[PDB]
Amino acid sequence: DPNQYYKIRSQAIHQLKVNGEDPYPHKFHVDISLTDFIQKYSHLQPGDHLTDITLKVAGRIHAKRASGGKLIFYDLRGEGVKLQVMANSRNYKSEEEFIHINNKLRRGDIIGVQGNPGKTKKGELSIIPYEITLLSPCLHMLPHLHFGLKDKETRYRQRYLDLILNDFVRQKFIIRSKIITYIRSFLDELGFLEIETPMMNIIPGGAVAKPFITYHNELDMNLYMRIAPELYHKMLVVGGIDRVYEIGRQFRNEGIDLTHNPEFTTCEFYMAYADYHDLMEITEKMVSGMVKHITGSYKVTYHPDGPEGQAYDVDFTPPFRRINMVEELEKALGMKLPETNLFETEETRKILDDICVAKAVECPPPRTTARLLDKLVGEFLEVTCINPTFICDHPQIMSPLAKWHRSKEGLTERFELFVMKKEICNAYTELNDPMRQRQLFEEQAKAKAAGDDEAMFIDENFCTALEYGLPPTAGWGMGIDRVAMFLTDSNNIKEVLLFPAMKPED
Amino acid sequence: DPNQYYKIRSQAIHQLKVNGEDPYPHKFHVDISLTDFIQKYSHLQPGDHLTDITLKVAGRIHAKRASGGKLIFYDLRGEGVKLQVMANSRNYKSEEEFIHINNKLRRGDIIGVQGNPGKTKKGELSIIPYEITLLSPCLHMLPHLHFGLKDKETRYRQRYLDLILNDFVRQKFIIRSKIITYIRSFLDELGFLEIETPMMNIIPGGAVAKPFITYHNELDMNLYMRIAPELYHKMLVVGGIDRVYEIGRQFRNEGIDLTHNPEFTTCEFYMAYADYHDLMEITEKMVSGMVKHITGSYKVTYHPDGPEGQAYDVDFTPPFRRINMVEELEKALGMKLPETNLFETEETRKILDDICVAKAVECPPPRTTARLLDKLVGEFLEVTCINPTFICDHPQIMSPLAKWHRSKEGLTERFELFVMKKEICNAYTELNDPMRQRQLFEEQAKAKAAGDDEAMFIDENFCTALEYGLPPTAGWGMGIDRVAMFLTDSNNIKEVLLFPAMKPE
RNA sequence: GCCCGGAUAGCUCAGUCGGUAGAGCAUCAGACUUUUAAUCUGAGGGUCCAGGGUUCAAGUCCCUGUUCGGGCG
Ligand SMILES: Nc1ncnc2c1ncn2[C@@H]1O[C@H](COP(=O)(O)O)[C@@H](O)[C@H]1O
Ligand SMILES: Nc1ncnc2c1ncn2[C@@H]1O[C@H](COP(=O)(O)O)[C@@H](O)[C@H]1O
Ligand SMILES: N[C@@H](CCCC[NH3+])C(=O)O
Ligand SMILES: N[C@@H](CCCC[NH3+])C(=O)O
Ligand code: NA
Repeated sequence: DPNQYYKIRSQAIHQLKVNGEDPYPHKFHVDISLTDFIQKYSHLQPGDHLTDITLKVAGRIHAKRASGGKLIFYDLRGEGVKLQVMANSRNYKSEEEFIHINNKLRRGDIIGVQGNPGKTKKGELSIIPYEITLLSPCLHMLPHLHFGLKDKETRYRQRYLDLILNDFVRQKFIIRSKIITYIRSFLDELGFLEIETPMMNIIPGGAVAKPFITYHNELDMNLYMRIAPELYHKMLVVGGIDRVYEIGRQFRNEGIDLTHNPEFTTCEFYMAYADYHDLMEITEKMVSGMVKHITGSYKVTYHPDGPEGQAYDVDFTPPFRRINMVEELEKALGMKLPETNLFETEETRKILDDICVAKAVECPPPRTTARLLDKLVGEFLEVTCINPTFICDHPQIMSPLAKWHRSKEGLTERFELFVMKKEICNAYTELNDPMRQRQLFEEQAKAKAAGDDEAMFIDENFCTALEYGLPPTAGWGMGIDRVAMFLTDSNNIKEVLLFPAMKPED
Repeated sequence: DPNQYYKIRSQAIHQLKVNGEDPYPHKFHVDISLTDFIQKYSHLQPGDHLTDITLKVAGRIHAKRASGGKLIFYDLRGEGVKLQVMANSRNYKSEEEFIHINNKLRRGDIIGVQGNPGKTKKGELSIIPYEITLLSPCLHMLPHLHFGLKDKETRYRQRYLDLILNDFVRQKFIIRSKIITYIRSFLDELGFLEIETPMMNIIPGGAVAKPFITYHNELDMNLYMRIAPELYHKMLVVGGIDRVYEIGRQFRNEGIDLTHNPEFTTCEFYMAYADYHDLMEITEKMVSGMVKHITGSYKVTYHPDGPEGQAYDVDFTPPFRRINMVEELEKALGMKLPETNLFETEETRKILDDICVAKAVECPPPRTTARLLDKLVGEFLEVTCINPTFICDHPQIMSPLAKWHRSKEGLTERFELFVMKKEICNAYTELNDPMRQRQLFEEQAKAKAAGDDEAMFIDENFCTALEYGLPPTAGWGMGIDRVAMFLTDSNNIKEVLLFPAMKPE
């Protein structure tokens, strides 16, 4: 019964509390963890009893078998590993205490065992208890579901239940933490300095992404949540710290879907006296080392549409394949499109749209050249990016805050890393020209951010900082969630998030 | 004058750009870092000139001086280091580009020099330049003062200028980063797991504060920003992860002063099958190891107000002082305050009132015994906690989420680490009882509806999580900003914050 | 808003030609000093999605609907 069981258990616990039987002791001394116990006392043979050694462990019961009136088998489960407890009356303190403690213990209870190691006749590492102490009773029902919980609605809304019933989520979160730690260690070894930029920006920014508007009553003014720490990192680089990095949280006021969250974690770093070609090797080394360290090898098997779908085997050998966008795109399209310098020309946009219509592709109602190309590169180039692949310089239309090409015309010095036909690493070459940056900010604000409103989306403080002299520097960004999904074989962003945002019920 | 200088420099840069030459080169092949350069070539005898290799360094000019018309001395500052360059016509590429680049360069510009290491006979390490390349001109005029900019407004609003002129700011930020790194490493080697709890909640909860309300567009709902990542950690512990930790940002809708900020960073961990007395040693080892590893010794000199005032000396010797709150309060007062058990409602209120009137402690909100006794313990106990000191066994009605004392009654199982008369970290013994927890949450909700503003609402998810069974756990929380303030001899939070949130113009 | 098929113990489903609701899972009680998804025995558990007509007798016919899966606006 869903309701009657809770009421009965609550009444029993209240009765225990009434007659001087506390079910919530303040302290229990866990001498040894379950993992250490299993590692140490696994050398025992079947049917042994190490009566000399007595240790204290604690854990949550996951099963209760009644082989008789005086023999009860519990299954403690902690640290992701199980351990059987064989409660026998003859080895307990007393028969009365044995039958008293066994009555009050059920599945899911948090208990503390104090006993001697050994094994049964069949052979299993078990601790024969001398005195079982209840630590935290479980009032609610714990279902005994084989193969784990499968309803993908209480797994995300009740994460503790998912951790209790399912065991792979702990491995997923451990892998995510290990990824974060590896990134921190690598960037610290390279000499970077970890920083913490403000999350409450006065100016929202000329970005398309909707900001989370917040009101400050003491200063009676509107604060906008952080979208990217880019401007503050570049300000610090102007200040003198040539290498900065930050693995922080960015908030976006967009919808919630399979692979999108209102808040997410991104690792962003900026290094001075470098460029995208300099960061290509760094990204290669970091990604290959992370794949080799988290897993056991460079090979990773991913299921983009669940286990029942197609399994893709990617190889993370350090020599990633590098393809330049325009030379590869023209080949993939099958025809050579007009030169890059004709980006602004309407004729190039019309002919490119003719190509898209000829190849039967779909484009957003805005028919700008940026949309057409981003669609062309996303459905003829990244499709062949099953293995990790570097996409080179992109036209100046898409990336505003990237310097022009060293030799080519109208090409931003930037690169992207595509794995599993998805974008994980983006790296630009910072624009240190104050006049060009000012013009770009003004035009970006006037275009969409301030199309029919006040032109305040420009950051005068950042332009003033750039006026003081920014060294030739290069940035790099990483979406930690995407890498976590790729390394944990997860096709949902909610599988790698501890408490993902969900639509409220009722 | 600064406007005229900006106009002239902007015109000069436009003239530079129009006639082919590019004042913003795309990439400079920096070969060797400035600090490495100094460390490697400090062995040079004054007067040597290694005219056999060429190294390319980069930096920012901060002073120029022409010793005639052929020799020009610059001094680059990079990673907080000094490299004096003596450009001369003889070793340059040729005279014409030499005079051209000397006319083009000014003070504050960011340049890159390719040359040969050496040292003048005076004894100053230098790099003889073969070709000086200008990387980023400085349009504005850098102030020339031999002490660095001192106006607090200019220092905080323009942090890049502070880093450019002042030198201790970089050291302060490095110390803060090392604090965070040491905490992370210690907690990781203890076996903890780093987690990322949501910063947006449907309802407020976690600690007494005023939340930042935000509106969600797609889903018509108000999200309250994170105040403390406390409930989610306990839900995770219920899930099965015994040890968790998180160093993260918390947002508070208070005012802005020299100590408090709208946003700050704190480190919070939770350990299962432990208690506050178990954390009393862990946090002591934390603090002692941090101070030893960062400062270099166990003794710190801290100025409570200004570098010209009294300079207190705080010793972080690992055997800290553990003081009982009630016992020490009685010792300071002498008179025996009636026992915590009775709580003597409407009796001890008068008692504390006579103490505040006689002992002369100001009582702005005289309501409730909580405010009054907090006032007494502030004016009589934490004033002498120069060295780090644990203050344990606080009254129950102080803490709404600390388990009751096992031996005593009416006392909560908690301690606070007071260093330099300020709390840095505190620990709690978690209340795993679901019925008590629901009762206390109901009291908090009643206070929030009428009686309090910082109280939380009823979080039914956490109530269900506690109903599912929470082990006996202990929580610990430290304010990173105050530790950074103490370890960098800073009396203002804005010093340890990269971009402190000042009031607008 | 048009149309198709279901609505059964705490959960998943048989229910047959209408001869009164059962099987499994779950809970509880009992037996079983060596089990491992513990093994049996027993009990409670819905009052047939709601209202009706029909039938000797209606979950097991028909008529109005609500809900669900939806095929469609
Ligand atoms: N709403 C969102 N939810 C999750 N991840 C996001 C969201 N918006 C952006 N990202 C991630 O942000 C990273 C950088 O994206 P971009 O700013 O477009 O370069 C990528 O890894 C994206 O997946
Ligand atoms: N508005 C604020 N700005 C900065 N620090 C604060 C603010 N409010 C509280 N704190 C400090 O942050 C910490 C919060 O409590 P705890 O994390 O338990 O130490 C304490 O050190 C507080 O003094
Ligand atoms: N902010 C960028 C980093 C690239 C360099 C910025 N110019 C990102 O989100 O990845
Ligand atoms: N942030 C709390 C943790 C304990 C949670 C409430 N019992 C502290 O450091 O005191
Ligand atoms: Na049965």
